[PDB]
Amino acid sequence: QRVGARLAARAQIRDIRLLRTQAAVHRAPKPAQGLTYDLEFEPAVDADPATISAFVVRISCHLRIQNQATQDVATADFEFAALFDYHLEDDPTEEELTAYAATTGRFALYPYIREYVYDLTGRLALPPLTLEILSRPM
Amino acid sequence: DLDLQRVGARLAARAQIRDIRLLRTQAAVHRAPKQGLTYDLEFEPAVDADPATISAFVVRISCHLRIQNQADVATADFEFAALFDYHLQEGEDDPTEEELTAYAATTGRFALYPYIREYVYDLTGRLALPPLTLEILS
Amino acid sequence: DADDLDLQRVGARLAARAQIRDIRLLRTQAAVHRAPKLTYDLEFEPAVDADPATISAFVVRISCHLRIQNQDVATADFEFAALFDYHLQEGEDDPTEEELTAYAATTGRFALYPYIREYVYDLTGRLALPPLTLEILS
Amino acid sequence: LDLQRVGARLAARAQIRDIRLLRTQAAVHRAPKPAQGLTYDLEFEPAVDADPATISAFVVRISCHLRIQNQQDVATADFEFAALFDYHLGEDDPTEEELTAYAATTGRFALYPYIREYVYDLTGRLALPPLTLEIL
Amino acid sequence: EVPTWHRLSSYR
Amino acid sequence: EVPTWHRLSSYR
Amino acid sequence: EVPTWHRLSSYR
Ligand SMILES: [Ca+2]
Ligand SMILES: [Ca+2]
Ligand SMILES: [Ca+2]
Repeated sequence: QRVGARLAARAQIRDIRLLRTQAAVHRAPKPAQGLTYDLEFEPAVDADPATISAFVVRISCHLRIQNQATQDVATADFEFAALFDYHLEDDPTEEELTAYAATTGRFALYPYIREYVYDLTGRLALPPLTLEILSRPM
Repeated sequence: DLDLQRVGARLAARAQIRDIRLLRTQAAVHRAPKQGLTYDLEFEPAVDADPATISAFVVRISCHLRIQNQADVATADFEFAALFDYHLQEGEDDPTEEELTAYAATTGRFALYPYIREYVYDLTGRLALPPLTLEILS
Repeated sequence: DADDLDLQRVGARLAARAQIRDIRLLRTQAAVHRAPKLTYDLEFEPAVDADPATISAFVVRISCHLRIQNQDVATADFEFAALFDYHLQEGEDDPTEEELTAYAATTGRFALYPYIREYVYDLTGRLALPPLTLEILS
Repeated sequence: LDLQRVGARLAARAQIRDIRLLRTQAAVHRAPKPAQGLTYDLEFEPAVDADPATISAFVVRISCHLRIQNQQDVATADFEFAALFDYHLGEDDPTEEELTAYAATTGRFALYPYIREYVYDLTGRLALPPLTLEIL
Repeated sequence: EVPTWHRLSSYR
Repeated sequence: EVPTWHRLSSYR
Repeated sequence: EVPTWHRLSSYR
């Protein structure tokens, strides 16, 4: 929030892309037994602010869909990227970039991640998984 | 911005997002993208609430999008709803109409905006335009 | 039903020379009216654009009307287009309306159907309805 | 021509029930320079799963290897689709020749439009110009 | 009369 | 096994 | 190198 406020007033989002994906369905789902999921996110930022005034926020995801009552029905590992640039006056530091990625970066990318999960699970013929809407402090 | 923020700030503390949905959409591509592109996005907030009977409310944001060549290529008119729950302290009075509208203009908007962004990006890509990534909400 | 294999004979000359270049959504409109507590009806209307004395290319469009009801909840009206190129050898004649309309109803339709099916799936999700996955066309 | 003939007895009694993605693996390895032409190579291979003494239905799987380059890979994908067919039969079971024949002909042909839409969707998500696979 | 909705899910 | 599947739907 | 990517067109 504060650590990244300075970069937040000067940074503009440019584009979003999928970097990579890998997924497979292993077994039939069993809603009636109880179907569940685990979703691990890992954020990262790529920058080199002395050479270019552009950075990339990446979120790596690991999705595990499982039959309860705990057997795996499908798994996916994918990663999205968001491209930003800024107009400077002092270069952004690693802390500033990290805080911005953790807040604006993460919440910009989350809807793309949710849409992808919904699309993928549909394509694998699983019950469509719609992730929860994540709260953000205003 | 900051004065509406002030007025909807007790709501920011008591309320949490539950879900979003697209309520309606209309879009057509008119003319080919040539030169560079540009866009215009106008929004109007509204809120549906009945605090005497239910401690949840719906924020609605209506949007008019125009995409153009820098010198109309495509237009879209759509409306999103975000459903919120709130939880008062014992004895706290109900949100008023002014807190509700203020919140819908500020935090409601802020919560929805990244979903609007993903929708616009998806829609423009489908219409076979250069995918549009909406600018950061300042 | 069975009138479709005649249309494959009538479009075969053109099918042997035509090539697909692009697909795109041209327009869409959609709304949710009422709560889902379902059934649906989906109507298609193919059409072809050509002028085989200016350009050796044509466009297959399929206009779709979707209605969802409880045993109306939501309606959608959208159109998809596919862009085809063709090349005529030294003697050949231009495709006639009969060959164009027959290729449209067959190769066009089958090429477009997956996109319609995916759009339907995505759209019902964004409207927060139970996701609708159309049956595979034979 | 040939396999159309071998497959025709099964083709006249079989109906497609559903299509699904089984697996996918894809990456953008080097961003394409904007608007410089892209080329593609698609390799497919049909396989069929069947046990006519147990079940009068079978699954056609098409596995796909997609390489995209500039006109040194820009992007790659490896994925597999499945089509589930049901059939109705004193007629004999289909033999492994009728099944393989159907799979490399009617099966491939019913799957190919869905393979096209997936490649389009996936290339678009990778921020490439969406690719529209050629007519089969 | 707030127009709330409930999204159905097969997941817990 | 023939790896068949059935997709759930709320529709008819 | 930062792994940026670039479109032909842009909306800036
Ligand atoms: Ca409440
Ligand atoms: Ca031509
Ligand atoms: Ca059977």
